[PDB]
Amino acid sequence: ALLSFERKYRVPGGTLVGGNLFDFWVGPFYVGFFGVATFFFAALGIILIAWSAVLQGTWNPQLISVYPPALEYGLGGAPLAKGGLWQIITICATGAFVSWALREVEICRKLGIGYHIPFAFAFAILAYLTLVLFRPVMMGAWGYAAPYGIWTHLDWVSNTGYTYGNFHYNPAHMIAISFFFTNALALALHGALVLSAANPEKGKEMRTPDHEDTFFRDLVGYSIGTLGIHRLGLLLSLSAVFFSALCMIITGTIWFDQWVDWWQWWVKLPWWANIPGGING
Amino acid sequence: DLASLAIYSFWIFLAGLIYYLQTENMREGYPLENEDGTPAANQGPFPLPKPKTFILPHGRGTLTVPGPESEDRPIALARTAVSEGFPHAPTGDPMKDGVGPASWVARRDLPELDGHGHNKIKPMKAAAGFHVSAGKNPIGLPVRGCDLEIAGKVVDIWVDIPEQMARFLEVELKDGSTRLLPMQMVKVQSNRVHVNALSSDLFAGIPTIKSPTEVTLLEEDKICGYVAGGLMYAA
Amino acid sequence: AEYQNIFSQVQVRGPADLGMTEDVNLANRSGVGPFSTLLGWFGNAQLGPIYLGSLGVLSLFSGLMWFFTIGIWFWYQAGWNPAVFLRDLFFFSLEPPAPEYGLSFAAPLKEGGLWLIASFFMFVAVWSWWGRTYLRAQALGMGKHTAWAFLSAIWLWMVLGFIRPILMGSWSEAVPYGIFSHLDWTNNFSLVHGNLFYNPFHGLSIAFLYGSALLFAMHGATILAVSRFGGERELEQIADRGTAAERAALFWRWTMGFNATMEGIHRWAIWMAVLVTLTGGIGILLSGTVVDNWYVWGQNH
Ligand code: BCL
Ligand code: BCL
Ligand code: BCL
Ligand code: BCL
Ligand SMILES: CC[C@H]1c2cc3[nH]c4c(c3C)C(=O)[C@H](C(=O)OC)c4c3nc(cc4[nH]c(cc(n2)[C@@H]1C)c(C(C)=O)c4C)[C@@H](C)[C@@H]3CCC(=O)OC/C=C(\C)CCC[C@@H](C)CCC[C@@H](C)CCCC(C)C
Ligand SMILES: CC[C@H]1c2cc3[nH]c4c(c3C)C(=O)[C@H](C(=O)OC)c4c3nc(cc4[nH]c(cc(n2)[C@@H]1C)c(C(C)=O)c4C)[C@@H](C)[C@@H]3CCC(=O)OC/C=C(\C)CCC[C@@H](C)CCC[C@@H](C)CCCC(C)C
Ligand SMILES: COC(C)(C)C(=O)C/C=C(\C)CC/C=C(\C)CC/C=C(\C)CCCC/C(C)=C/CC[C@H](C)CC/C=C(\C)CCC=C(C)C
Ligand SMILES: CCCCCCCCCCCC[N+](C)(C)[O-]
Ligand SMILES: CCCCCCCCCCCC[N+](C)(C)[O-]
Ligand SMILES: CCCCCCCCCCCC[N+](C)(C)[O-]
Ligand SMILES: CCCCCCCCCCCC[N+](C)(C)[O-]
Ligand SMILES: [Fe+3]
Repeated sequence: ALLSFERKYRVPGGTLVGGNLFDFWVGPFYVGFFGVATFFFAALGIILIAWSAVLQGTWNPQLISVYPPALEYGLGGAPLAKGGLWQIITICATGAFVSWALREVEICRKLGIGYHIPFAFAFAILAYLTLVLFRPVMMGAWGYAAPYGIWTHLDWVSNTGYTYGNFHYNPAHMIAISFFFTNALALALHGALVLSAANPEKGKEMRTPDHEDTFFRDLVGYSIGTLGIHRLGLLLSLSAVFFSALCMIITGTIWFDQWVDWWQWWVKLPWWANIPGGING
Repeated sequence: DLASLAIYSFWIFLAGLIYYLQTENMREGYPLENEDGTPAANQGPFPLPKPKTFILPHGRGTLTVPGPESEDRPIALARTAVSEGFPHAPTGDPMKDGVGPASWVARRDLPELDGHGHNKIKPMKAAAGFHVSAGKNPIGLPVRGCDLEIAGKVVDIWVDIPEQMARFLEVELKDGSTRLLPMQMVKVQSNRVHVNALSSDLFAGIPTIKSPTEVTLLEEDKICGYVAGGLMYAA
Repeated sequence: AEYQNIFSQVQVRGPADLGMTEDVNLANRSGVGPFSTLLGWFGNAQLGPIYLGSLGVLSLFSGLMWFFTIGIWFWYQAGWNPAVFLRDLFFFSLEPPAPEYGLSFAAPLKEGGLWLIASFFMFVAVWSWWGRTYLRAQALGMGKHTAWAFLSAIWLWMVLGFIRPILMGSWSEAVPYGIFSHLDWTNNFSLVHGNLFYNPFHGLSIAFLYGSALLFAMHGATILAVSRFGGERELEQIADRGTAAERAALFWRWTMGFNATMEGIHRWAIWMAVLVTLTGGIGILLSGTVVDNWYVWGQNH
C-alpha cells in the first residue's frame, strides 16, 4: 500500500477544511474533506443517473441518456423526468469536479509543491461549465445545454455545429484547433526527445540535455529547452481549452448566423471590396 | 468485414500497450510496501518488468531498474494510529530531519555534469562569459523572509551552463556564510528579493554545501527540500 | 503573488553554445543565429546553429517549391493584383485533377497538372525531412523515437494525399491546397461517408487528441510544480530519482491511485500523441475503400 519512498511524505497537514478530521488515506488514495465531498457528489450523481436510466427504460450505457429541460422551461426547474434529473446531476458534476480540484490543492500543500495541476484542471472545469451553465444562461435556457450520454452528446455537437453551417468557420474554433494540433505535435516531440536521450543506440551511454538541445538545433535551428517545453505543453493545452470555451460562448449569443458569413467583414473592406478578379469579384 | 477486424484488433493492441506502459512505470517505487517497510501482500495485477540498464556517461556507472530499493537514510517519523493509512508525525523538527514537505532523497553526492563532463551548475562569478542578459539583476539586493525581516543579501546567481538559466540565488547571512535558495522560490522585486517559504530565522538552517563553486545532487535535494518545507513548517 | 515559473524573472547569457559533436559532420552546421530576449522569457534565447547537409537542402528546396507552386497559382487566380490576392487569400485553392483523369498524369496544368506538381514537391520535402529526422539522431547516437513518431503523422498525410486516392482510383479524392477549401473538403468528406462521428477510429482519434491535451496539461503542470526541486532535469531524475520525481509520482498516486515514473510518463506521452494520427489514418483509409457509410456500418457492426 506504499511506494518504496512514500512514507516520509505522509505527514499531517495541508488540509483546507476540517483540520485533521479527514487527514488520511485509503490504500493509495488521499481523502481529505474534499475527498469526502467528491464521493458524496459523485455517488449521488451516479445514483441519479441510474435512476434517470429506469424512467427512460434501459440498463445500456450506449443508450442511457439524460436531457436538459426542454427549451420552454427557460432557466427554471422541471419535473425530474423531463429535465430536473439533469439539472441536479449537473449540480452534482460541478460539485464533484470543483471538489476534486480543491482536493488536489490539499495534496499540493501536503507535498510542498506548486498549485499548477489543479489550476490547469480548472480550465477543463470552466470549459464544461461553459457548455452546461454559462452558455445556456446567456442564451435563456437549460435546453441549449449538452445532454449526458455517450452517443447523444455527439448528436448535440453535430446539431449545434450545423446550426451555424460549417462550424469550421468559427474563427475562435480555428485558433482552438490550432492549439490542439500543436499540443499533440509538441507532446510527440517531447516524449520522443527524452526517450531518445534516455534510450540511445544499443550499447551507448545515456545522452544529456545538451544532446537534446543539439538534436533540435540541428533539426530546425532552435531548441526551446527543458524548462521551456513543459511551459509550452502547459500553455498550448490550456490555450486550446481557453479558445474552445471562447469559441462556444460567443456562439448563439454575439454571433448566431452562419459562421462562413462572418468572414465577409474582411472581403468587404473599402480599399478592395470592389476591385474585380479573384474569387469575390 | 475489414473495418471490424481492424477495430477489434485495435482494442487488443491498446490493452497490450496499457499493460506494457503500466509495467514500464513500475521501474521505481516497487514492490509496494507496508508502512513498516516490508513487502505488502497485495502488489496489484501488473508484474514488475524485466530490469533494464542505463549506462551513465563520464564513468559515473550504470543503473538497473527495477532493483532492490532503499531510502539510504533514517526517517524521523512515527505512527499516529493503530492501523494502516493515517499520517505519520515527525518525531523531531521536520525541517532539520527532512520529512514531510521538507523531504530530500539520497541522490548521488556528486554534482550533475554537462555533456562535456563539466559541472552543470556554477556560480556566475566562476562562469566564463555569463552575465545577466535581461530582467532585474538580483545581485546585491537584500533578501526578505516571510516574517518581513531581512535575512541576508544576494551575492551571486548560480547558473546552469548548458541550459543558460538561473538555478539558485546565493545569499549571504549576518554571520558571513552563504546559502543557496532555489530560483523558483524567490520573487525578485525592484528593491528586494522576497522569500515567502522561510522566515528570517530559518535561513541559517538551510543545508550548506561543502564546496563554494559546485553543488552535488544530494545537496540540491536538501536545499530544495528544506526551502519547500517552509511553506508548511514556518508559520 | 507567490512565483509560478511560467516566465523567467532573470535571464542569463553566456557564450553561444555550439552543441555536442559526437558523429556530426561539423562542416554542415551554420553558425549561431542571434539571441532573442523575447523567446528567453519563456524558453532558450539562442537561435541556431542549424544543420543543413544535402538531404537538408533537398527537403528545404522542394518544400519551398511546393509552397511557391501553390502561390503562383494563387496569384494567377487573383489576376496578378496585389490587393485581390490579399483580399481573397483564404479563398484561393489549388485543386486536384477531376475524377475523369483517374490516377493518370494527363490533366492540363490549369486543371490538376499544377496540383500534381506541388504534391510531387510536397512528397519529396516531407520524406526527405523524415530521413533528416533519423540521420540527425544517428549522428548523435540517440534513439530513433522522433523519427518513429513523425512516421505516425506522415501516415495520416500519406493516406489523405496518396494512399487513399490511389486505392479509390483517382487523384480527385485528395485534399486541395487552400485555407478555406481544405476545410470544405473536410466537412464534405464526413457528409459523404455518413458522418465521421460513426467511424470508431475517428472517435479514438478524438479520445487521443483530447487525451494529449489532458496529458500534456498534467505533465507540464506537474513538472513546473516540482521545478522548485529541479524537476525539469528529467534525464538526471531518471538516472538518479530525486525528491522532485517522488513528489510528482505521489501527487498522482494520492489523487487517482496510480502514477508514473520520470521515464515512463514520456512513454505515456509519446503514445497518447502518436495514436491520434495512427487511428486517424486508419479511419480515413477505410473510408470509401471498405466502408461507404459509417452510420450504416454502425448498424451492422
Ligand atoms: C485533419 C483534417 C483536415 C484538416 C482540418 C483542419 C481543421 C478543421 C482546421 C485546420 C487548420 C489548419 N490546418 Mg488543416 N487539416 C488537414 C491537414 C492539414 C495539412 C496537411 C499537410 O495535411 C496542413 C499543412 C494543414 C494546415 C492547417 C493550417 C492552415 C491550420 C493550422 C494547422 C496546425 O496548427 O498544425 C500544426 C501547427 C504548427 C504550428 C506547425 C506548422 C506551422 C504552420 C502554421 C502550418 C501552415 C502551413 C500553410 C502552408 C501556411 C498558410 C499560408 C498562407 C500565406 C497563410 N492541415 C486535414 C485534411 N485543419 C485550422 C485552421 O485554422 O484552418 C484555417 C482548423 O480549424
Ligand atoms: C459537426 C461538428 C462541428 C464542430 C462543432 C463543435 C461544437 C458544437 C463544439 C466543438 C468544440 C470543439 N471542436 Mg469543433 N466541430 C467541428 C470540427 C472540428 C474539428 C475537425 C478536424 O473537423 C476539430 C479538430 C474540432 C475541435 C474542436 C475543439 C476546439 C473543441 C472540443 C474540445 C473541448 O472543448 O474540450 C474542453 C473539454 C471539456 C469540455 C471536458 C471537461 C472535462 C470535465 C472538467 C471533467 C470530466 C470528468 C469525467 C466525468 C470523467 C470522470 C470518470 C473518470 C474517467 C474515472 N472541431 C465540426 C465542423 N466543435 C466544442 C467546444 O469548443 O467546447 C467548449 C463544442 O462545444
Ligand atoms: C469536448 C467537446 C464535446 C465533446 C465531443 C466529443 C467528441 C466529438 C467525441 C467525444 C468522445 C468522448 N467524450 Mg465527449 N465531448 C464533450 C464533453 C464531454 C464530457 C464532459 C463531462 O464534459 C465527458 C466526460 C466526455 C466524455 C467523452 C468520452 C465518452 C469520449 C472520450 C473522451 C476522451 O477520451 O477524452 C480525453 C480523456 C481521457 C483519455 C481520460 C479518460 C476519460 C474517460 C474515457 C471518460 C469516460 C466517461 C464515462 C463514459 C461517462 C461518465 C462516467 C461515470 C458516469 C462517472 N465528453 C463536449 C460536449 N466527446 C469521443 C467518443 O468516442 O465518443 C463516443 C468523440 O469522438
Ligand atoms: C465536419 C467535419 C467532421 C470531421 C471530419 C474529419 C476528417 C475528414 C478528418 C478528421 C480528422 C480528425 N478530426 Mg474530425 N471532424 C469532425 C469533428 C471533429 C471534432 C469535434 C469536436 O466535433 C473533433 C474534436 C475532431 C477531431 C479530429 C482529429 C482528432 C482528427 C485529425 C487529427 C490530427 O491531428 O490531424 C492533424 C495532423 C495531420 C493532418 C498530419 C499532418 C502531417 C504532415 C506530414 C505535416 C506536413 C506539414 C507540411 C510540410 C507543411 C509544413 C509547413 C511548416 C511551417 C514547415 N473532429 C466532423 C464530424 N475529422 C482526421 C482523421 O484522422 O479522421 C479519422 C481527418 O482526416
Ligand atoms: C484543461 C486542459 C485539458 C484537461 C486538463 C486536466 N484534466 C484533469 C486535470 C487536468 C489538469 C486533473 O488534474 C484531473 C485528473 O485527476 O486527471 C487524472 C483531470 C481530469 N480530467 C478528466 C477527464 C477529461 N478531461 C478532458 C479534457 C481536458 N482536461 C482538457 C483537454 C476531457 C475531455 C477532453 O473530454 C475529459 C473526459 C478526468 C480523468 C479527471 C477529473 C476526474 C474527476 O473530476 O473526478 C471527480 C468526479 C468523478 C469521479 C465522477 C463524477 C461523475 C458524476 C458527477 C456524474 C457524471 C457526470 C456527467 C458529466 C457524465 C457525462 C457523460 C459524457 C458521455 C458526456
Ligand atoms: C503524431 C501527431 C502529431 C505530429 C507529429 C510530428 N510532426 C512532426 C514530427 C512529429 C513527431 C517531426 O519530427 C517533424 C518535425 O521536424 O517537427 C519539428 C514534424 C513536422 N510536422 C510539421 C507540421 C505539421 N504537423 C502536424 C501534426 C502532427 N504532427 C500531429 C498532431 C500538422 C497539422 C496538425 O496539421 C502540421 C501542419 C512540420 C513542422 C514538420 C515536418 C516538416 C517538413 O516535412 O517540412 C518540409 C520542409 C519545408 C516545407 C520547407 C518549406 C517552408 C514553406 C512552407 C514556407 C514557410 C511559410 C511561412 C510561415 C514562413 C515564411 C516563408 C518565406 C520564405 C516566404
Ligand atoms: C507572397 O507570394 C509568394 C509568391 C511569395 C508565395 O509563395 C505565397 C504562397 C502562398 C500564398 C502559398 C499558400 C499555401 C497554402 C495555403 C497551402 C495550404 C495547404 C494545406 C492546408 C494542406 C492540407 C492537406 C494537404 C495534404 C493532405 C497533402 C498530401 C500530399 C500527398 C501526401 C502527396 C502525394 C503526391 C502526389 C499525389 C504526386 C505523386 C507522384 C509520383 C510520381 C510519386
Ligand atoms: C487511459 C488509461 C488509464 C490507465 C489505467 C491503468 C490503471 C493502472 C492501475 C495499476 C496501478 C496500481 N498499482 C499501483 C498497485 O500498481
Ligand atoms: C550564420 C547565420 C546562420 C543563422 C541560422 C539561424 C536559423 C534560424 C531558424 C529558426 C527557425 C526555427 N523555428 C521556426 C522552428 O523556430
Ligand atoms: C495511451 C493512453 C490510453 C487512453 C485511451 C482512452 C480511450 C477512450 C475510449 C473512447 C471510445 C472510442 N470508441 C471508438 C469506441 O467510440
Ligand atoms: C478509464 C478509467 C479507469 C480508472 C482507473 C483507476 C484505477 C486506479 C486503481 C488504483 C488502486 C489499485 N489497487 C486496487 C491495487 O489498489
Ligand atoms: Fe517531461
